[PDB]
Parts: sequence; structure tokens; C-alpha cells
Amino acid sequence: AVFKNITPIPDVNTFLDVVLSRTQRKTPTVIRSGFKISRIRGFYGRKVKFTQDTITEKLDSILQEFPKLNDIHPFHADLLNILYDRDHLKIALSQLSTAKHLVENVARDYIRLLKYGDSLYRCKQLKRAALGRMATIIKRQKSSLEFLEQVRQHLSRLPAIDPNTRTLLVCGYPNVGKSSFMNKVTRAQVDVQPYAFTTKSLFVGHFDYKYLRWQVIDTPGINTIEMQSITAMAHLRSAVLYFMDLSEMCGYSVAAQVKLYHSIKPLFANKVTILVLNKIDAVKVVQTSCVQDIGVMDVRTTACEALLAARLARDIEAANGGAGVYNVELRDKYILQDPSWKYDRMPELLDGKNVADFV
Amino acid sequence: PKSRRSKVLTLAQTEKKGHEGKAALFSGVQQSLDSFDYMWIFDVTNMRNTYLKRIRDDWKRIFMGKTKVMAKALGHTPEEEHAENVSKLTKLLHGAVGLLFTVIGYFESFVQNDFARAGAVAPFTHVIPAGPVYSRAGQIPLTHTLEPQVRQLGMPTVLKNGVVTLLADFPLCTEGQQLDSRQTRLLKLFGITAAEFKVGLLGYYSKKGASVEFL
Amino acid sequence: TSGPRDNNRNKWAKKHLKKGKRAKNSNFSKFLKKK
Amino acid sequence: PQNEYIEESIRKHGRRFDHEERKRKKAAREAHDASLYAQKTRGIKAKLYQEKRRKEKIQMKKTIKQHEERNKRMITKATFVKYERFIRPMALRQKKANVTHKELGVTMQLPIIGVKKNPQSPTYTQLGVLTKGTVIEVNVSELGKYAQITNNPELDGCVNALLLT
Amino acid sequence: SLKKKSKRRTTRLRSRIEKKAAE
Amino acid sequence: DIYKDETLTIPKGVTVDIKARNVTVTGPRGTLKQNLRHVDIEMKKQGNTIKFIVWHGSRKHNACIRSVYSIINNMIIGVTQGFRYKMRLVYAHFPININLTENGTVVEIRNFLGERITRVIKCLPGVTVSISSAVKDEIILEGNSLENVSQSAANIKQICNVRNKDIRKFLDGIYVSERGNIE
RNA sequence: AUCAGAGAAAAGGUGUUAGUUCAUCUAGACAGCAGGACGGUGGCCAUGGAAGUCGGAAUCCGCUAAGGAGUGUGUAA
RNA sequence: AAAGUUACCACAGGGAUCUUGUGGCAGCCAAGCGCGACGUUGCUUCGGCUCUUCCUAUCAUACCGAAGCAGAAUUCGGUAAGCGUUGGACCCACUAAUAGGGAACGUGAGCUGGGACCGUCGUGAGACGGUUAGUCUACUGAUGAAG
Repeated sequence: AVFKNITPIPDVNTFLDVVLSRTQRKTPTVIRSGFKISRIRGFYGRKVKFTQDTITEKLDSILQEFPKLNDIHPFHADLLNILYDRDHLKIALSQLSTAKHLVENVARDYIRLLKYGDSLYRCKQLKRAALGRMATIIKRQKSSLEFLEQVRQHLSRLPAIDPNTRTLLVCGYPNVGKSSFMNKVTRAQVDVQPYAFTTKSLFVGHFDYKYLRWQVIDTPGINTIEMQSITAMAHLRSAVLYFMDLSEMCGYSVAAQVKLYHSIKPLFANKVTILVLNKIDAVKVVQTSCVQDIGVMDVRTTACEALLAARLARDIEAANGGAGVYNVELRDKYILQDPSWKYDRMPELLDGKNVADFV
Repeated sequence: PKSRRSKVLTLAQTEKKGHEGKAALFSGVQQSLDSFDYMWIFDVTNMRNTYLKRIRDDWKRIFMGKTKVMAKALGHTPEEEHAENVSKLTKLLHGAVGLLFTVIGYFESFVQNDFARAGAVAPFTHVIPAGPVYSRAGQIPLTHTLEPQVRQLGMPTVLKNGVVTLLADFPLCTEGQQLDSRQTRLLKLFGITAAEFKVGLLGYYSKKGASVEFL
Repeated sequence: TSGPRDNNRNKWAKKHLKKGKRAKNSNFSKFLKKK
Repeated sequence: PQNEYIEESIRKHGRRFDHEERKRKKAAREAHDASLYAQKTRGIKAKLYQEKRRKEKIQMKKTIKQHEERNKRMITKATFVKYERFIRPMALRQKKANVTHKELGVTMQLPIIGVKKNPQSPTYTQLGVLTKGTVIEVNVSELGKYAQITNNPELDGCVNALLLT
Repeated sequence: SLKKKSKRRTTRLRSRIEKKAAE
Repeated sequence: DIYKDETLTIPKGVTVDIKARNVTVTGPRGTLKQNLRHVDIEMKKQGNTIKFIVWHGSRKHNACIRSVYSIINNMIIGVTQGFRYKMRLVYAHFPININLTENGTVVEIRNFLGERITRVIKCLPGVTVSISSAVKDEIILEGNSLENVSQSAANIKQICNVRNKDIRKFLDGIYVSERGNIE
């Protein structure tokens, strides 16, 4: 799912034109009446088989590109179902598979019928009949291609989460400063907007602390976004980083945040919980001044500890002539006393005797 | 076929009557001329339609239609014209001026401010500060969400960090200079209401007096 | 790979004629000329 | 990256400096491009543009019209299954026929119960050869009734017939 | 020719063109 | 049509002679020469007015009258006011290094997108290249021939072309920002 | 005619030339500049939301010189 | 008493002897000229080695266009035949790639592999014969008289 690596899905009209053009360009297209009936039958059969092979190959590639929902991880499958109606996607894939099987059956029937062809017109009519039926089947499966293409675009844009490694899930009230803390902690810069549910989708960012890799995953404020956040937090080996607005500057009262945390406690069970008192200047309780940006590093270190407990010569060469063009001279880098002697050469061998080896 | 420019079409279905619409405007102007009194000559100005509607609200209706169409329909010659001595009044009658019935003091004194347009001259020389753009020339107690305004403006502004930034200062207008197309567009975008609507009440077409003064 | 008639390669050959060639060959001819 | 990342890039950095003008120029010059295209291209791709442009004019004319009102010895033909002197190929033989009802106007795939009469030849009628104009009886319980084959099964590849009703 | 194909046609080809024009 | 004419009034430019269809316009800024031998148009010079006349011409040849009229007007504008093109450098990570040689007649560009290739572009005759001081990373193309200046700007933009990358994200390049007269 | 000239046919062409018909036009023809392009109303639903322009039904209206329950871009809106 | 019939027919004889990429059928519309286009409803003996060139309807190489095309790796589409397009047994591995075709009997005077009549005995059936009958030129280089 998150692996993407799926080729673009063309439209129904584009796919039909691509298939027909490929068959026309690859297969021969010169068959006169002077050839034998067997040759005419063979030419028609070859064209039909090539068209069938091209259609089958594209359909198989489309079917293989879409990952199986069952084989995906429980967190990935839940997110896909919440975001893209996995039941509808499975129905579309099944419909495409059925259409491919029907196309292959139609091609096989047409090939068998054309094997006993009579004349050029009968072969030409049979060749047209198979192509039209394949085109009709392709045109019939029109909305499925559009739905699959949208799913592929969403899947490619989706993040590649890694719940297996140590992770810190930041979820809670919208704009409670958890997103700002996650943006500061990780290299990723999550967009923050005054409108609620600004981070509609999850944002995952890697971080390094105490020679360990921690995956900071932000969640939408708590709707489809809320449901996706709940599904991600349900199946993930991660530490909860719920943030409560101490100053209530996020628009959510302290009592409301506490009630939401108590309700979401079922998902936060069997995990290290952190209660981040946001906007202090404006379950382990840690005070982090969202307005003053104070205590974020301490909270991150505390959460990480809880999770762990729970679990030049080159410059000269480039300036002079550049790499591969500048000849480095080892004569200069010598400890010879006389500079003239170091820069001057000596006879290695003379008169049949190695002067260097005999001096 | 032939080399001709293509003509575009839309689906509003709100086309005016054209010749019939002009005839209706002339008929309404004649009825307004035949109205009771107040002998108003005022239709529009540089102000917006909302200002015109507000002005027309305090009346019991400003209407001109096409400029000089009513005068042409009435006739330059006094015999053709319903009024008297309209030969000289026809030349004076021009622009957006129309009859109305309710005023004189409000027109003379009250002149609501409105956004300026091209062709006029700004009363001062407003200078746009460099750096981040200010919607109200730094009078707000300037949102950064006007990203599309950077492309729409066309001025030397670079969208740096999602905020429009001006590399160098550029005055919007200069005193003693006519309002150009860009200057008028910038003035309309900003808070520059360098305009004041006026009215024309030189004369009155009295039923009995029939004395349209030229003052 | 591009062939020897690659238009860019001819352009780069022209550029390098006046960089690592030309002058050091002209005076080279001059030296054995005055000889 | 995550989700709409160039949409994040467009937000925080901006668009290409001249994209709006280039897209405007491309749209403006498209008319010259299409007219040029209609004259230079040749072959299959030209014939596709010819058919595609003819279609576009037809729908465009309609959309305007919708605008204004708003304002060896073997059988060589497909058959259905001494007397069998010839050979009837199994692949050529067909058992199901697509019969379209006249009043209902619906095509139903019914089994070929038998062949009533083939006007081409009584031997073909005896052999049950499915040809154009041949009368064949099919089950109508789910709708037995006769029907005339209005197509050529040897060329179309399907037994497309119309109900005699 | 000059294009790809000879404008001049075979004599039997001309006659059958005349025959095709007739029918 | 029998008669198809375009009339042009001349400014204080000294010479607008069209001898042998060769327009040699000498103005306060300088002298520009162009050859209009590819158009069969009468060039009548009377006083302060020039008439481009075509008799019994087809539509294809008739379209040349206005095109000739504009290009002559453009070069007359050059000899009187001149043309100036302002282009803004655009760079995301690597600043684009621009150096001017022979008073700017040749521009060599380095450090583009990290590339070590030194792209050398020579401007067309009648054009000079300068670096603006009021605005950073600003290149000014001024001269007499509008076509030469615009062609030089197009050549610079075409040379600085991002290849094999996503245009939607990669925005590095040199583009025209302002086109107009010297004063 | 960058493939001139000496059945493949249904068509396509911002290729040219004549006509045929119908339309506007000093009440100002097109085209271009300068503007308006409004008020109920964010009509009614829809959903993180869609204020004419996610979308589904309505398609009313006062004012005018004219402004749609909106031509598209755009907007999270 | 036999007679009709045979397209269920069988055994002998006599006569005759341009091509490529869009399915069909049935309806609803349906610009228009009873048809009626685009749209819309249903349902489903041959066969292959070498070789020479040639075509492009391009597998690779070169350059562009588009696509949620971040990068990389791709996919699709243009120009394009200059240059290539293996080695072994549906494979296999290498390879940048292991593209499709023509030389109408591709190159069998480059190359190789996987009877007829008559008679006789004959029911619904098949075999045991007598005759028989084939048909200088071009290119590669080498000299060479001569205004």
C-alpha cells in the first residue's frame, strides 16, 4: 500500500487507444489475397493473439500493482479502509479481474473460431469482431479505472509509517501545540493553520535521541480525520503524547480535554502516556509552554525514556585544475634536506647496474 | 474554410433587448421628463452601484440609459422637444445625468468617499513600504493569506516563506500625475478612496417657469 | 552515448579549444619557428 | 513525502514564475496548432483526428442546440447440434443464441432448442446450420418460441437473432 | 513522381479505372 | 482590394529613409538599419508621414502591411527611446553566479542547480548587459533593437532550462520580469 | 503543394476565391481601452467545509444602464 | 398389383470450372436528406540455419512532450532506421536491447531437416495385377594502345 511503485493508470479511452496502437505497430499489417488461406488465418490469429496478450498484460499489471488489503498490516489496512473505502476498492479490483477473465475467454473463443476460417472477408470480419468485443469490454470497465487511479494517487501520496520501531503518537485536541512540538522535534514541518483539523492526514517524522531512532507520528485533532487518527493509534507500538491546553488557548477547555483523554484511554492502554500541559507560560504530567516554546525538549526526552523503559589538499586541487585534471606531485611532499635535490631526479639504473639499489 | 477569429459564447441567458432596451430607456426618460417636479439631472458617477442604489433610496428614480439618447429622442429642435429652449440644453446634457424625484443640500454638501478610477489625479503621493505588504498601509491593529494576490498584482513581489515580500519600495501614486491602469488597480486593492461624487443641478425644467439656469 | 557529431560535444570542443589548446600550441609553433 | 507535498511546496514557495503566462499563451495559440495539425498529419493518426474532430463538432453542435431550447468434406458455416456425410466442427457449433425481443427490446441469451428451417438449403436445415434468415426455436419459459437469425454467425461470431414476436 | 509514387499509370490499370468509373 | 494603406507619423527622428527598401533610421539614440526586401510594399515618404501602400494584393500579402508598419514603428521607438528588459534571477538552493564580459556583451552563468558547466551566452549586436544595483540578482538588457534584446532574453532563459526534473517543484531559472522603454 | 498539377469518401482544415441566406450598425458597427458586473442571499441542501463556481434540487427576486440563485479560474471555504 | 417420392441421400457417366485500429444484432433518440450520422439502451510437403541488403509499423542508443512526474526507477506519446538487436538447452542467464517485417513459391544451381489409365475379383466393402511417364553480361581486382 504505502510502498507505491505503481505505474499511472490511464483512462479507458486512452487504454483502448494504447492497446490498439501497440497491436498495429508491432504486428504486421500487410496481408494480400494472394497468400494462402492458412497464411491469412495465421495473420488474423497472430493479430488477435497479440491484442489479447497486450490487454492481459496491462490488466495483470494493474491487478498486481494494487496491494491486497488482507496482506497489509492492520494499521495500514485500517487507514486505507477509513480513507479510501477499502470495500469499494476490493469490489473494483474484483470487477477488473472478472473483466480480464472475460476478455481472455472472448479472445480464446475468437481464436478457435478463426482457426477454421474460410476466406479473407471471413477472417477480416472475425478479426474485427474480436477487437470490437475487447473494446466493448474495456469501455464497459470505465469507472473502475478512474477509481483505481485515484486510489493509486492517494496511496502514493500516503506516508510509509513504521509502527514496528519505537514511535511517539501525538494526538489530542486540535492545535493543542502537539503538532508544533512534533514539527520542532522532527525534521518534518507539519503545517499549522487557525482552522480546525489543519493536519487532515498523519505526518510521520524520524528523530534521533540517545543513539535511537524514534518515529514521531502526529494525528488529527480530536470525522474521517479523527477516525483515521483513532485507527492509527489503535494498532501501533507507540507512546501516547496527549496534550491538554493548560491555558485553554487552543479553544478546548481543560475539562473537555481531560474528558476526551479519558474516553480515548481505551486506545492509550498498554502504552506510555504523557500529559502535556500546553501553554503553561500563557500518564506522566509534563508542562510545556507552547507560547514560550519551553520544555518541548524535556518532554520529548521524558517520553523517549518512558518508551525505552516500557520496551586542504582537495580544495587546492579543485582550485588549480579540478579533479581528474590536476597532477598531484609527491616530490614536494618530501623530507629531503636540499630543496634542489628533492626536486631533481636520480638515475635508477645505469650501465646494467641499479644505481639506486647499489648506493 | 477561412481565417477568422473565433467568438466565444456562454450560458447566462441574460442578453439585453438592445434596440428595444434603448427604446424602453428613451420612453422612461420621457416619462421622467413628464414627471411632477424636482427636475433632477443626475444618473451616475465614479461611485459603485451600491452607492447609486443608496442615493436612489432617498427618492420617490435616477435613470439616464444611454448618454444623449434621451436628448436625441426628445429632439434638439424646440418644436420636437417637449421642453422649451432645449436646443442649448441638449449640448449641455451629456454624460451620466438623469431625472429623479424625491436633496439639493445633500447633493451640494454630502459627497460620500469612494474608490478612485483611472484618468484622475491622486491628491497625494502614497508610497508602499518595502518588505512585507500592508493591506491598510500599516494601519491595522496585513494578513499573509493573500498568496494569490502576489501573482495577480504583477508588481516586483517575491513569495518568500508564503508571504509576499517587496524587494524595493514602489510608490502607488504621485501627486500631479494621472492615475494609470496599474495605479488605479493598486489603489482599488488598497484603502485609497481619493474620490468624491458630485451632482449637477445647474437648472430646473419647471412646468410653469421653464427656466433651466446654466449656472 | 552521444556520437562525435553531437552538437553539444562540438560546442564543448569549441569552448575547450580556447581553454586547453590554441594559445599553448600557437606559441609552441612559434618557438620551433624562431629556432 | 506525505499527502499533497507539492501542494505544500506551492503553498510555501510559490508557482513557476511564468507558468500563468505560458499556459495563457498555449491556450491562445492552440487554434493555430490545431489548424496546422489538421493539414500536416497523414495516415492512421490523421484519420483518428478526422474521426475525433468530426465527433467533437457533432456533440458541440448538439450542445449549442441544447443551449437554445433552454433559452475435403466439412461444414464451413456455424451450425447447431450416412446422414452425417460432412464434418461439423465443434468450435463452429453454437448452443446459445442472443435473442432480442421485438416488443420488449431486450436481448436475452437463450439456449438453442433446435433449428426450424433454413431458407438457404433443406440440407442445411436438416444439418441445423445457423445462417442469416434461418428460423430457430429457443426456450422462452424464462421470458419455446421460434426466431429468425438476422445476422451472419459465420462472420459476426455470435448467434444474434430477433424474436419472431 | 517526385512525391513517393508515379503519376503515370499502367495501361491495364487505366482501363479498369475506366471500367470502375462505368460501374 | 485596389487600395490598402497604413499611415505612420514620424517623431523627431532625423532620417527615416527607405532607399532600396532598406530602412536606415537615424535618431538621437543611434542609427538602425533593416532590410525589407522580402515584402513588396510601396514605401511613400511625404513630409512627416510615411505610407505603406499595396495595390491589388491578396490577403497573405496584405497582412504584411501592418507587420511592416509595426516593426518600423518598433525600430523608430528604439532610435528615440530604446528598449530595456529586466529579468529576475530565481534560485532555490544554489545562487546563480552571473559575470559580464566585454562591457556585458557576453554573459557566462555558473553555479546553476549545482552544475559545474559554465554556460556562456553572447548577446545580439546593439544590446548591452548590466547588473542592477537597486534590485539584487537583477539583469538589465538595454539597447536599440527590440528584436535583438528580446532574442537575447529568450536565449538566456532557454539556456537556463531545468531538465529531467519536476517543473512543479523545481523553480530555478532566469525569466523576464519587466519590458519597456529606457525612459 | 516541406509528397502541386498536367476506390480509399465519410469528412477534417485560424487554406484562398466568389456567391446564397440571416443578423446587428451615428439610439455609435465590431475590436480595444476605462468601469459596473449589485441587494435580499451564505436562496435550499450537502460535509472538517463548498459564501455562484466539493456536490444534490430550486433557479426566485428589488434596483437599475446591467448584473446569473453564475462564465470559468481561484479559495480549506 | 404395384406406383409415386428423396436436399437423408450414396455409386458411375455427362456438362460447368487489394491490404492495417475500433463486433454484430435489436431498440431510443436522431443534424438532416421513409432512411437517418454522432450519441444512447440491452448481453456477450512446411520450417528453419547462414547470408545479403532494404522498410519503419522503434526493442536499445540520442533528443523532446505529458502524467502526483519529490529524487531514483518508470509509464505513455513524438522526431528518428545513424548504429546495433547475444550465448546455451515454455525456459535459462548475459546483455544497452535481445523490435517487427520484405525480397508472393526470400535466398532448394547458398543450405538442410519433418501416381494415372486399363483390367481382374468384387452386393451392401475393398484389394491384385498389364500398360504407363517425366527434358554474353555484371562485380572483384590486374594490365593497357592512345589527343
